[PDB]
Amino acid sequence: EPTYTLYATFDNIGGLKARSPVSIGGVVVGRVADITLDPKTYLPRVTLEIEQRYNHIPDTSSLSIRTSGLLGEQYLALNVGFEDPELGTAILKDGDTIQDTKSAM
Amino acid sequence: EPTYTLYATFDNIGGLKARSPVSIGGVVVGRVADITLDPKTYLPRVTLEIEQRYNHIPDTSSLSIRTSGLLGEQYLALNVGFEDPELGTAILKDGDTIQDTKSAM
Amino acid sequence: EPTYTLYATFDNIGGLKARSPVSIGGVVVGRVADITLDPKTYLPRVTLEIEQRYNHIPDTSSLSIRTSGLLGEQYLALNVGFEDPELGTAILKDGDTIQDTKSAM
Amino acid sequence: EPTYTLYATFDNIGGLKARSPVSIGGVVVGRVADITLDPKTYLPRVTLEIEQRYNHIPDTSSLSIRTSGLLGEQYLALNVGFEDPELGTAILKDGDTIQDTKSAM
Amino acid sequence: EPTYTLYATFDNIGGLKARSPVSIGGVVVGRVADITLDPKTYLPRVTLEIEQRYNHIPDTSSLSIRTSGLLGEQYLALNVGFEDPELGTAILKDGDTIQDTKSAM
Amino acid sequence: EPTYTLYATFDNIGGLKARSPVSIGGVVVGRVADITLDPKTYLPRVTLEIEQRYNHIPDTSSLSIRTSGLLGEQYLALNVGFEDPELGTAILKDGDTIQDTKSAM
Repeated sequence: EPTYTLYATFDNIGGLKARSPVSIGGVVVGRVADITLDPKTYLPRVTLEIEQRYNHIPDTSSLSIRTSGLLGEQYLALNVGFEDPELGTAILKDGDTIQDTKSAM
Repeated sequence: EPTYTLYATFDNIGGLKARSPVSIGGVVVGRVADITLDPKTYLPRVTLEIEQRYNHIPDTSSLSIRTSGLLGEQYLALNVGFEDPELGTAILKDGDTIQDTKSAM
Repeated sequence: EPTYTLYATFDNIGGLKARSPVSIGGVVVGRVADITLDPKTYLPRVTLEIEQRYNHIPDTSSLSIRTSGLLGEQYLALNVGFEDPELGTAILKDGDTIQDTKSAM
Repeated sequence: EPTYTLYATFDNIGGLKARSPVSIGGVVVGRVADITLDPKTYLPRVTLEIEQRYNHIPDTSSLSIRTSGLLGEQYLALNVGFEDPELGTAILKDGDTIQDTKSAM
Repeated sequence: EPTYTLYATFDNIGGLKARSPVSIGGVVVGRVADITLDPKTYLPRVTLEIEQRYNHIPDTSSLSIRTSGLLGEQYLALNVGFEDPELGTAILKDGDTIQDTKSAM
Repeated sequence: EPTYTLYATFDNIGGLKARSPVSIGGVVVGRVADITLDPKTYLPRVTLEIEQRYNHIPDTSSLSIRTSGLLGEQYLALNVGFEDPELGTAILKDGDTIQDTKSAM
């Protein structure tokens, strides 16, 4: 499965770990590859590997830390954004950063 | 049990998976066969297998994602729709799509 | 241990199953024998087996789907009805239907 | 341990069973000896065995079905009543009935 | 650990038992040794064993029955009382009673 | 893996114990080394061991007792404080005390 890399900074990653799934409408599209806490900014940075066939995600898209049911595992929900194509059509590409992140409750 | 195939699009399938039950007032009438995320719409599409003896379901029928108790598994609740007697018998058959769906939580 | 059979329609049986107990004020008096979908109404049809020593239950009696504590098993509570004696001797017998039912919400 | 017998009728005994404890301020003083559903009145009747040393319980005392924590066992809580001794000092004795009972929620 | 003995009367001890912990802000400082129901008052009396190194507890101190999380065990929370510096050092010793108690839930 | 030690006072440590993790935005940076009762205040005194690579934490930083999901483990969230740089270089070192703490309620 070919993949591309995205990065995202959160204030709080909760119980998120390496190989946590990334999902759109509940379907897994990717994985967390790495979590490192930046020693300078003390903000956790997440590296994701997204399957190449999910390739048209607007850069206004957001990432959320969520839980499966009441007592299941943490995952990242990627919320596919809107961008008016009449005003430029910025798409997340290999090596891009998702700016809009929502941390563990 | 011989089965027929129905399709349904949701915004979010939650923790629904292959072999999740489909029920009418809590009685199992079929199974989720397959879940795929369409790369064109980024909306999940579900393939269901419904037992052929439940073969007079009106096309007005709807599907809901629900949970068993507070803690338990996700399933699809099929809500049997109104059939106008004045204008004949518009019935789900192998390969039809249920238009009316409601997503997780 | 001789039993008589009664029938009941629910909108929704929740997690009720074959061999779920039937109780009067919390004492087991019977079992669910069978659950199917009625092909005419697509409503769940429950078959119950009641011990023959509990044989003077008024047909005004009702059934409720209930749960043991929080997160325990589903069961049927049979609520023994009031009978106006000036219309009396209206008693549930083998094959009768309990009209007044309350489903799982 | 010498015991005396008390009886109590409830509308609903919930998950109460033979050998369920009877307690005052959470300390076990007794046991359920028997539960029978009266085939005439369809009200559950409980027979208790109370340790003889707990012998001065006013007959205005009440019995409650309660649960240990959120998900533990059912028990009977005996709430020790008031009786003005200047107006007669009726005490529960061997073979007496507790009139004031509170059923499972 | 050498211990000293304290007593305490509650209305209701809930699911407290022998070996239930006694704590100060969540740190274990002793154990429940014994629970007896006094047949004269029908109020539970608790015998506690407190570690001798916690030996300057003011007699104004109170005890609470509490639960660990939503699901877990009952324990006694000892709330360290105010000591008036103007009127000397009124301190719990072996065999003393804590007057100020608060019962289950 | 070299660590430095910090100290912290709580009113109530809940179910926090030795080896409970310390986290910054959900990433483990350390461990609780020890919990005792301070003999002077009878308040819980917590010893923490933080990995030496996380060595520029402002002393305005706070600690909170938190739980993983609903009914999971207690841990300490270290909240990295704002520092007015015109009073800067006020940095937590081996042996320092975190003043700003939030207990289990």
